[PDB]
Formats: sequence, C-alpha cells, structure tokens
Amino acid sequence: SPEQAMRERSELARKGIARAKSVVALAYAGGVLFVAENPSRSLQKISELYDRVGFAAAGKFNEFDNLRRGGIQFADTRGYAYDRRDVTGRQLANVYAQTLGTIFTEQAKPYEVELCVAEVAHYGETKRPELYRITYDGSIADEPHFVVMGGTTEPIANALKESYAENASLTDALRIAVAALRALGVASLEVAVLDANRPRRAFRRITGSALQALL
Amino acid sequence: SPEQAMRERSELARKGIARAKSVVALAYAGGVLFVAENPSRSLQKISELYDRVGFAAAGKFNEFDNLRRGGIQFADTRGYAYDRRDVTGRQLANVYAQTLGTIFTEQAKPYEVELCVAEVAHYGETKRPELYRITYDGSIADEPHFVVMGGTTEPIANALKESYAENASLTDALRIAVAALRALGVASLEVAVLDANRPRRAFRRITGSALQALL
Amino acid sequence: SPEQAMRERSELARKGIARAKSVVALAYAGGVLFVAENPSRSLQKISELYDRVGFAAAGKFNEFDNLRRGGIQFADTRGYAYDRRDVTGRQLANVYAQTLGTIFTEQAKPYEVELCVAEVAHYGETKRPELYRITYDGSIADEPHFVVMGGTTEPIANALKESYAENASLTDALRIAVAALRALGVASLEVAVLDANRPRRAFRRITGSALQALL
Amino acid sequence: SPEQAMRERSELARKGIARAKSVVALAYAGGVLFVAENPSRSLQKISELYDRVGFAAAGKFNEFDNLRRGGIQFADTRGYAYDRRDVTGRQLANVYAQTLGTIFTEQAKPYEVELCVAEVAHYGETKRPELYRITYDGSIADEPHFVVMGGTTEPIANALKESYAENASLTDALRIAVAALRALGVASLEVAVLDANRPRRAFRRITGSALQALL
Amino acid sequence: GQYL
Amino acid sequence: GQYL
Amino acid sequence: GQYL
Amino acid sequence: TTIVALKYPGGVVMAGDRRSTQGNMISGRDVRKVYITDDYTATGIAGTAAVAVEFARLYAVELEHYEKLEGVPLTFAGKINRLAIMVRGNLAAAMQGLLALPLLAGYDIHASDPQSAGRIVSFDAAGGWNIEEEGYQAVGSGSLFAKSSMKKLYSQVTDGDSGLRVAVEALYDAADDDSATGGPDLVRGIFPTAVIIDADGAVDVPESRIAELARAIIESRS
Amino acid sequence: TTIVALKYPGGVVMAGDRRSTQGNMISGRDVRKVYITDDYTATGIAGTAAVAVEFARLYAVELEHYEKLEGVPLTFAGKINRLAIMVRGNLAAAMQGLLALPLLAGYDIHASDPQSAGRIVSFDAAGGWNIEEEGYQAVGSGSLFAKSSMKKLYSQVTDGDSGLRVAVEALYDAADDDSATGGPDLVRGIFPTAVIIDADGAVDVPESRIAELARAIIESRS
Amino acid sequence: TTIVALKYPGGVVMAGDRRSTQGNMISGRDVRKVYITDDYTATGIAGTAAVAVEFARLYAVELEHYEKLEGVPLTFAGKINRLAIMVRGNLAAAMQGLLALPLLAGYDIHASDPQSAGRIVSFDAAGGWNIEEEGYQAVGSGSLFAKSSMKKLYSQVTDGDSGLRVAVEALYDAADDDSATGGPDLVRGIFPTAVIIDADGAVDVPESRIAELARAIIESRS
Repeated sequence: SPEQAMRERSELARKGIARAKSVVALAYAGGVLFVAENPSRSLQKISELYDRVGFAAAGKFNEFDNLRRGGIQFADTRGYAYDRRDVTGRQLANVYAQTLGTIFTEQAKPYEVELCVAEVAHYGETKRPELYRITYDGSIADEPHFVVMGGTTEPIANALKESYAENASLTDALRIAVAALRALGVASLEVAVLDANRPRRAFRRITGSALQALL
Repeated sequence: SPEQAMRERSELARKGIARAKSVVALAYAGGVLFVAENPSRSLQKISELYDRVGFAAAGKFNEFDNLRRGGIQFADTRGYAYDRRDVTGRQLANVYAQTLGTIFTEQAKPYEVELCVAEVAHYGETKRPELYRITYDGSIADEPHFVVMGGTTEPIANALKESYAENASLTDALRIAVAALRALGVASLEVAVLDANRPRRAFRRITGSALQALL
Repeated sequence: SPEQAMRERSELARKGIARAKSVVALAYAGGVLFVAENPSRSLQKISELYDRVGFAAAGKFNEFDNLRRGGIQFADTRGYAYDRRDVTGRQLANVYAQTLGTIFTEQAKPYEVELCVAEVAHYGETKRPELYRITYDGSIADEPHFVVMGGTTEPIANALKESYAENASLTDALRIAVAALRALGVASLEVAVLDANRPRRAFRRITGSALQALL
Repeated sequence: SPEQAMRERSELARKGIARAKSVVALAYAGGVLFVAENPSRSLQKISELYDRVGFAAAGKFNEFDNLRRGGIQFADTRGYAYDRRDVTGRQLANVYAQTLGTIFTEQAKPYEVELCVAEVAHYGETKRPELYRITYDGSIADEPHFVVMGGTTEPIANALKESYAENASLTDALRIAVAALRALGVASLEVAVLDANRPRRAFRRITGSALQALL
Repeated sequence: GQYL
Repeated sequence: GQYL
Repeated sequence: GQYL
Repeated sequence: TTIVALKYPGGVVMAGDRRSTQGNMISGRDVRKVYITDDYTATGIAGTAAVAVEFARLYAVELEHYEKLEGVPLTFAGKINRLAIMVRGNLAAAMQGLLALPLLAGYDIHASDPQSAGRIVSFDAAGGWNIEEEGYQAVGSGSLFAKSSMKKLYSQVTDGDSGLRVAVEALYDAADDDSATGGPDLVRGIFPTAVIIDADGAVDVPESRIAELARAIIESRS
Repeated sequence: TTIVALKYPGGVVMAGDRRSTQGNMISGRDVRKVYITDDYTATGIAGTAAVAVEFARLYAVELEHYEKLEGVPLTFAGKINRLAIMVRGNLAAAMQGLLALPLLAGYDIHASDPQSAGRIVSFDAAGGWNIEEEGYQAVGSGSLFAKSSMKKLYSQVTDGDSGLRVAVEALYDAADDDSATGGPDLVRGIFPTAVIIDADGAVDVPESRIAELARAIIESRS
Repeated sequence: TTIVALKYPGGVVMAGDRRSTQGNMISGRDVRKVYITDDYTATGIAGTAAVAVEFARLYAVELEHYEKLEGVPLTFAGKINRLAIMVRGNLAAAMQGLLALPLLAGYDIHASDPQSAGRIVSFDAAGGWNIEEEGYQAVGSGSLFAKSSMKKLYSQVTDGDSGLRVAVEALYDAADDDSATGGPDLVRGIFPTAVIIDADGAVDVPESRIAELARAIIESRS
C-alpha cells in the first residue's frame, strides 16, 4: 500500500541519516561554531552561504553538496535584486524545506540529508545567534543553543546538554564541542566559525597550526 | 475499486486535518478576530489577503502557506486591472474552492488543509462581517458568527456556541475565543484582527505586551 | 469489461444527479419561469446566457457552474463576429451536448449535471418559448411545456402535469411551480424569469419583498 | 524489491569491473607513471586530459572511452573561459563522480568502469603528485602512492605495497609496476608518464625501442 | 459535499 | 511531519 | 559509497 | 465634429452634431455620434469614423460582459479605467492618423449627493483622463467654440430642460464658427442627437424636443 | 511643473504646484503631483502626466506587495533601488518624448540620529540616482529658480512649519519666473499641495495651512 | 573625470577626483569613482556614471562569486579576463554614447618578487587590455595632463607615501588644465579619494592624509 511504501521510505531515509559523520553547531560569545568529523581534505561539510549565514550538513555528500550550491545560487541573485542585508538565515532555511518536501514527493529517492542553517548579527549590532535544523522531509526546527546532525545524535546531544555554557569563549566552546563529539585527533577535523566581529563576511575556517595551538 | 480509493483518500484527508493546531475566527464589534494556537514565532497561520480580506488556515504548513501565496497573488493583479474595492472576500473564497477541487482530482495527494476567508466592510460603511470556510474537497460554507478549524472542532465549537455574543468588545471576544480554544499561556498565541475602523488596511496583529495587558 | 465499466459509470452519474436540489422551468404568458430550491444566497443555479436565452442546471455546482461560464463565453464571441440576433437557444443547446459527450468519453469522471436551456422570442414578435434539456451523456430533448431537473423528478413532473396551464399569468405559474416543487418557505428560493416583454435583456430575477408579496 | 534490485546492480557492476585488464598508476621522482596491460595497438586506456592532468581507466572500452571524451571537453571550455592553470585534477575528478552517480540513478545499465585521475605540479614548482580513484557509483578516493584498477586488484596492490619506494627513478618504478602487474612481454604494454619536468604538456607516451631498452 |  |  |  | 456634455442639478446631458466630412466634402448628413453604452453611461467619440464606432461598440460589450460574469456593474472608476486602456491601445494608430477621442458622461448611483452624482470625463490620445469639475466639456473640431459658449451660457442651467437648451445652443455656435460641424438642417429636418442621464438611467431625447429648441434658437438670432 | 523637497530638523517636507499645460495652453488647474507612496515615503513626478501617474501608482503597489510577502518593509536603500529600476525601464520611451522624472522623499526609521533621518533622492532619465546632502532638491521646468530660491532661504528652516513656509515660497518664485508653473490662485482658491513626513509617518498638509502661508507671502511682496 | 594609478616599491596606489558634470554644469561635487572590488584589486571607471557604477558593482559580485564556489580567488590573469569581457560586452552601448572605461589596479600575491608585485591594467572600449610597465596610468578627460605630470614627477616615488603625494599632484594638474576635473575644494573640504594596495590588502586612505597633501601642494604653488 501507499502508506506502507511511505513508511518504508521514511525508514530508508532514517538509515541513510544514521550511517554518517557527526556535525555540531553551537552558539558562543563571538558567534556560531561548526565542528564536524571529516577525514578528507578536499570534501567539506561546512560552508559560507552569505555574508552572515553559514551552513552545515550531514548525509550523502553529492546531495547535501548540491543543496549547498542551490543555496549559494539563491542568495546572490536575491541580493543583487534587492540588497545584501535583505537575505536572512530565515528565508534560506525556509527555501530548503519547501524544496525538499516537493522534491521528495515528486522524485524517486529522498535526500538522505540533514541541514543546519546558521545566522549571526551584522557588525556593530546586538542579536542572538539563530540556528535552524531542516530534516529530509521538509521539517524545520528553531534551536536556541546547538544543533547535532548525522550519526548517533543522542550521546553527543546529551554531552552538549551538560557542558553547554552561553557566552563561552572560542576555546571553551571548541573543547566542549570536540568532547561531546567524541561521545578526537588533530587530523580529520573540519572547524569553522561565524565570527560576529568581522565587518562583512563572517564565515572563517580554523585549520592547521592555529587549530592545533588552540587544542 | 475507484470508489474505495476515493473513500480512503477522504479518510486520509480527515486524519491529516484532525492532527493539527486549532484556529478560531469570530465576529465582534470592531470586525473579525483570529485566535490561533501557534508555538513558533516565525511560522504563521493568519494573514492579510487584501485591504479588508483576511485569511486563516489549519493543516500542513507548506500547503496552506502555498495557498496563502496564491491568494495574495490573485488579488493584487485583479486590483491593478480593475480596482481595490472590486476584490471581495467572496471572489477569493470561490477561487480557492475551485482550485482545490481541480487540484485534488488531478494531483497525487489531497491538500490536508482547512481555510477560512474573512471580510469586513470598508471605512465609513455598515455591513456585517462575512466568514467563509473552505474544506479540502472544494466545499464552501457561509458562517454567520464563527469558524473553527483544525484539531478536534467539537468542544471548541460548542464552548463558542454558549459564550458567543454579537457586538462583544475586543477584550470579551478575546476571552471567549481563548476560553473556547482551551476546551492557555500568554506565549505561543497568534492573534490578529480585521479592524473595521482602519481607513484602508484592516488587518492588524496583536502581539507582545499589549496582548498580555489585554489578557 | 468495458461495457460493465460503462454501466457502472452510468449508474454513478445517475446517483449524482439524484442527490441534488430540484429545479423547474415552465412556459407562461410572459415567457419562461425558473424556480429552483436554493438555500445559499451567493451560489446560484439560474443564469442569463444571452439577450433572450436563459439557463438552469442541477448537479455538482463547480461543474454546472463551469458550463455556465463556457456557455457565456461562446455567445459573446459569436455575437461580436456576426450579431446578437444570430445567437439562438438552439445553437447553445447543441454546443453543450457535443462538448459533454466528448468530454465524458475522454475524461475521468462524467459531469453529474443536468442542463436546461430556455429561449423566448424577441421584442415585438410572436413565437412559442423553447425549452431544451441536455443530460450528462450529451442527449438533448425538446420540451413543449416544462422541464424538471435534479432530485426525484417523478412527483414534481406529475404535479406539474396536472396543474400546468398554457398562458398562465406570472403569479399562477409561480404558485403551480412552487406547489409541484414541494411534492416551501419564502427563504431559500431562487426565482427568475425570461420576460418576453423586455426590449433586449429578457432575464430578470425576482427576489425579496416583491417575491414575498407575489407569494 | 528495489533494495534487492540495487544489490543485483552492484553485483553486476562488480562482475563487469572484475573481468578486465589491469592498470596501475604510481608516483615516482619525475611525476606519475601509468602502466596498463593492453594488447591492441589502436585502443588505449591512458590519456592526456589537460596540461598536467592525466587519466587511466579500466572496464568497458566504449564507456570509459566516452568519459575520456567528456573529460577532455570540459577542461578546454573551462580553460578558455578562465585559464589553463585554473583547471585542476581535483575539479575534473569531482565532475566524473557526480556525473556517474546521476547517470547511474537515471540510466538503465551502470558504467562498468573504474577511473583514475592524476595530477602533477607545474614547471618550476614543488608539489606532490595527486592520484584520485573514481568508482562506478560516484565514490572518490584520494591515494597517496598508487592506484590499481580492473581485474583482480589484491595481488597487484600487495606486490606494490612491498616494492613501492618514493622518489624511485623512472626505470625502477617501471620495473616495480610491471613486476606487480604480473602477480610481462615487451609487446602489448601501454606505458605513459606525467613528466613534471616538461614545460607545459606533461603527458608523454613511452613506446617501442626506447621502452624495450628501458626494460 | 456542497451539493447544489 | 511538522503539521501546523 | 563514500557516505559522509 | 463636436460633442458637448454638461451636468445639471440631478443629471447629465450629452449632445452631438450629425455631419461627417472628407476634406471639404460633406459626406454624411445624419451620423449618430453619441451612444448609450449602458444604463448609466453615454459615450461620444470624435475623430476617425471607423475607429469611433468600433470603440463605442467594443466598450459597451466589455462593460456588459463583466456585468454578466460578476453579477454587478463596475464602479464608475472601473469604467473610466477600461475606457482609458482602450484609448491608450489605439495610440499607435492615432499617430498614423486613425485618432479617436472619447468623452464619457455617466450618472454615479453610488455617489453620496444625488444632485451632484453627474460625471463628465475627458481623454487625450495617450489614454490619460481627467474628471471635469467646472461643469461641462466638449470634444471635436468645434470644441473650443462650444466651451467658450457654455462658459457664458452655463449660469442659465437649472434643470434637465434648460441644460438641454444650453447644450443645443453650444452646438449651434460651434457650427456657426466651424465648417466641419453641421448645424440644424431646417430643410431636411435633421437635428443634433441628445442623451439624458439621471437617477432613472439613460434615455434618448426624442427628436421633436430638439427640433423645437433649435427653432427657438434660430428665431432668437434673426 | 515644479516639485521641491527639503529636510528640516526631524523630518522632510515635499510640495508641488498644480498646473498642467499643453504648449502655451493651461489645461489643468488642480492636478496633484505629490503622492504618499507609503507610510514613510512620498514621491513627486515631473514630466509626461500619464507616465507620471502610472509610475507613482505602480511603485506604491510594488513597495506594499513586497511588504505583504515578507512581513517587513524594504530598507530605504531597497526602495531607492526599485524606483531607479523603474526609471531606467522608461528610458526608451523617454527618448521618444514620454519622459518622467521622480523625486523621492523619505524618513528612514532605521537611521541612527532621528534629527537627520530625513532623506531626499533625485533621479535622471537614465536611472542613476543621487542622495542629496545640501538639504533640498527640486524637479521640473521651474527647478532652477526653486533651488536658487531655497539656497538663500534655507538658513530660516528650523522646524516643520518654517520648512513648510520655505517650500511654499520656493514654489512661488518658480512660478514667478516660469510660465509652465502655476502660482497660488487666489481667485479659485487653489494652492500647492504638500506632504510632511516625520517620525510618525506621512500626512498631507491640510489646505488651510498652505492657504495662510501663501497669503502671507503674497502680502509680503506687495 | 580623471583617475590615476601608480606602482611604488611594494604596492600600488589609485586616486580619483570627485566632480561629475552635465555639459558645462557641475552636477556632483562628491562622487566616489574608485572602488575596492576585492582584497587585492581596486577599480576606477571613467565615463557614463550609470554604466560606471554598474560595472564596478557587478564585477565585484562576480569575483566574489567564483571565490565562494571554488574556494580560491582567480589569478590576476583571470580577473583581467573577466573585466575585459564585461568591457567588450558594453561596446554596442558605448557606440551609442554610454561608454565606460575601467582602470584596474591590483597586487599579485603570487608574483615572485614582492617589491614589483604591483599591477596596473588599462582597457579600451573594445575590451582589449594592456599591462602597463612604465609605472603609471590614468583614464578620463584629464588623463593626458595627468600622465604628462607623472612622467616628470615619478622619479620622486620611493614608498607608499611619496607615491600617494605624486598621485594627488597629478590629479591637481589634470584639474588645473581641464574644467571637467575637479580640484581640491578647500571651501567645502572635499578632496580626491585614494586606495592603497600592498601585501596586506586594500585600504582606503583616510581623508585627513589627502587633505594635508593637497594643502601642501596648493601652498607650494602660491
């Protein structure tokens, strides 16, 4: 039956989401921190979307990567038509959800992906970081503190639940995030920030020797 | 058989309508009042459609939201071609029903939505508020006093049946509507009015501190 | 089998026609009289088609309503190309039948509708009113005295068979039509005439206080 | 079931990959060395892709050959739009994987191919050779030392594991590669290099008498 | 529904 | 999911 | 393959 | 050609002459230039005869078409808009010489004061329109003489009949000073046509009334 | 035509005359050229009357449309951009003679200092725009006389009312030295129109205030 | 208009005046003609103001777009190419009068010698480009006077600051011999704008420094 088929599809999607590297995103004093478990040096699961909007994903690389590209596309055209400060994390979070739902209903296989869109305030302004999680069906959830995506999310989510502290510095939030992620080695870690203090482009990767010194 | 399939579709639609947040719309002295049970701060189930025409919905957000957009679209073009005072709540109520019926017959899944289109008189004129309810199949019903959509509609509809009073003020109609809706907390309430006293744009949200003071 | 399927389709259409409000149209001294049992104030089952051509229907509102629109469309364009006095009730009656038959054969569900097209003579001319009934399959029948559509047609058709009188005035034909229709209250009645005495546009609704006085 | 069908497809692809001539690619002092077991004199399994990017494949000739052509196509247009030094082995490796995955999902039969894209540094610059292996599904793997494609890969991969030496000269790497490939005769050998010392076009075939002298 |  |  |  | 329109307390009146020329040659002695487009609007059109009659016909069709679809006539504002859009559509052909300018008279049933529900609206070749508020308007080759006549005669307008007489006189002066506008032909008995709109709709003035008014004017001037 | 706009501490004021001509002929004595496109912006348009009224209408529609879709008005920058794109779109027709130039006054609610949140923006036929920073602007055939008047009178501007008087005077001098700009008609009682925008939105100045200011100026010059 | 650019040991400097005219009429006293298109390139554009600002904006967007997609900026060669293709695209409109010519200054991070990694590139209306190697370039109506000034003053350039002073002086002579180029306005305090690019990126010179250099030049000439 159709209902049975739908249930099977949901189970398949869940399985796909489960067998994947884990990513975390959490708010800290200077903005938002993305920490993903990533062995490759070329393939990335964290990306700039717009001036103050970042993006992390977990699942099947070609698909989440494809969404990455679609999201980049929409923001630039919108900004050109109206302006940079008009594109918000909210509008982008919304677009992905609608697209995902329609796509799943009309396509063959559902995207085994889990998305997190992050936004911080502009330069010289005060506002709390916003985290949204978009799931494979189109559901969207507003997160106040942190998002955990891919793999087994329960232990990481709980460890973060005990260790999280608002207004933690960059080093403390990095320790908390790596610790809860372990529930690792300097190599194979993809770390980036949405630094609210930057004048325009807030996204900034933290790689190599500096990262080693921090950890 | 086809008839059996149709019955199954109707049952599925009914189930979808049933598992949803409840919305009420009722006539009061200054126009029409929409009171919905809504936890999110970004996702809304009540909307301006045109100068004096408002809109509430219950079901699946992406779909009811999509109808919201389609309805907004039709009114602006029509007004530009003829004029603002030519778009009426009746014409809009009609368009949704026809579209829904055709769409259901030719599509895959029926829209698990329930719509309420509301209209008040213009500035400096006397006329009774009109409420229409459009159901998932295309059926449209003319309501004299109040519409209840989504979830379990019986207890709310009965509580309103006992508490309703024509020409109740804004505060009384708010108390009646929240009380019958309970059959709650200051947070997660979406409240808006079609204030007949406004010069042009009648729709007006009632949020925050003012709402708290009222309640 | 295909024949069995066709029989099933016919039965379904018959059932759809049966569960509907009844309409009657009959000839009287001043033209033709439409009397329908209609509770709503916005949704109508009687309509002007052209200067001297009227239209009544019974079944599914969106479909019969849709035919109403198609019929209006054809007449205006034809008149503009040739002239107003060239559009006749006969040509219109014919178009609906052909369209219905083709549509039923190529579509999914047959239109659960029953149509009556009426025509009277022009100003300052003598000619008998013409009534045509078009059924869901495309069949068309020429009626000399009255047409009954929708619901249980036998008792109404027989009561009219006993009460009908050619050249009955407007009030007598209204009494006969309401009486045979009962086989009601002032409210929820849709009454219109094709008054042969009007100079151009013959269709004219009879609503409210005047109707109450007449009845 | 669909899952069962997918498993069958994977098995079929594996069988196709297994019954084929073996190719090896390994890093040596002057760049990268391709050594394939190829009897024909016209049909080739090693090819120039761009100035410093080479390509080897194993499977079904018409398909791997077709990818060869597609890859050649993309690089030239990209270079013309931006520049020669902008096309990298990484971008090309990526394109094939995405194309393969999409193609497999929408086509009838999966490409029974295994690809290796190789890149060396430009003239007068220091950088380690990069080897990527792209499999039939779209998977891509970053290899530090050598890639083995087609046929039975275990014995060749192990023999290379014991014999490999970084910064081996051209003759030593040729002996190691032919030896591990045997796990042959001067005839039916396709040998080419990505010589990092060439000014622009790095790919260079080693055929005939010179090859015989070397071996 | 809404028969007419 | 996320019915509303 | 290459799940991530 | 010349078509005048003037409001009077409680209504509007609209009159037009009958001549149609080709150069210096008088080609039509009985053209009707003022149509009753609907129960509350009359439309006069000056300019190319073809484009004129076509405009009038098509506009009447469109008003009545929307009325049949929606079950209620457009407001006077919507009517003004549709007429304006038609006029704007003929602009390309008007530059090529096929220019047609409409003057629209209507009686707004929805206006607040019945005594001033009369409405006169004028258009240019580019579709822009203007709601006249000094009480009268005219269009055509004789329009300037007609307006300069009504400016002086307009204090005499007090009802439907006096307003009608003022209309006929304005036409008489247009024709008196311009050769493309025909005056009352006493020999053949052809007089201007007139339409009166008030609370009860639009009716054509029967010819006899216009004949008497014209004879009164002509005897007054002798 | 002439439309002036000037900032005053705490707000912006925008006034426009009432005449509309065809060649040497005065055709409209009461046109309104300054619209309230939204709660914080007013728009004046000089040039072809059709293109002008159309621009104003369509721009208001677009501002409000985006506002209804996104739940928040555009920033003043976005508004400037959309108006500019419309103007750039009319360029082909402006070379053919249908030129329309807008002057946009707004009150930025998001600006840092409320006393200088006023905004004046001017456009050319090619869609380029410029944010005026010397305190005033004007457009139309009388614009040069109006600007040269405001340059001298502008030190008198200290609040909403003095700024309004300076606006009316600048218009008076425009009309005094150019014939296409109408001055205050004391006979018919038709005065320039004015819009004031401050922290509380945009309101039309009621006619009486403009009447008194105009009479004060006229008596001052006698 | 006039925009000069000159290399100095270790970097590049690019300065532009502030006037914008329509015929003989001075219309803008504070236009900014030199943009920072990215962390290592600044772009000046002479010519039609609309086309100029649009070029600058769109080019900056494209550079940054490819940077976001590929994770690495284009080489200086690719940037040169894209700018050239844009310029070639505007050729049809440049023949119609909407001509815009860009002068591109950049600091190549990949060059071998840091002391000569500065780069100046000039374009014609047909999209062809040329890498300047005599140390300086200019564009606009005053370009010839500016170049003939820098030819003599260029032996004085030894660092970032001396190079800046030479730039400002070249602008002063352009303005001194051409009326379409504005000089330092001491009355209103409006000075040329300048951008400096070196190993650490591109920064705008703060106005005070340009003010002091301009006052030094002006006192030197008295």
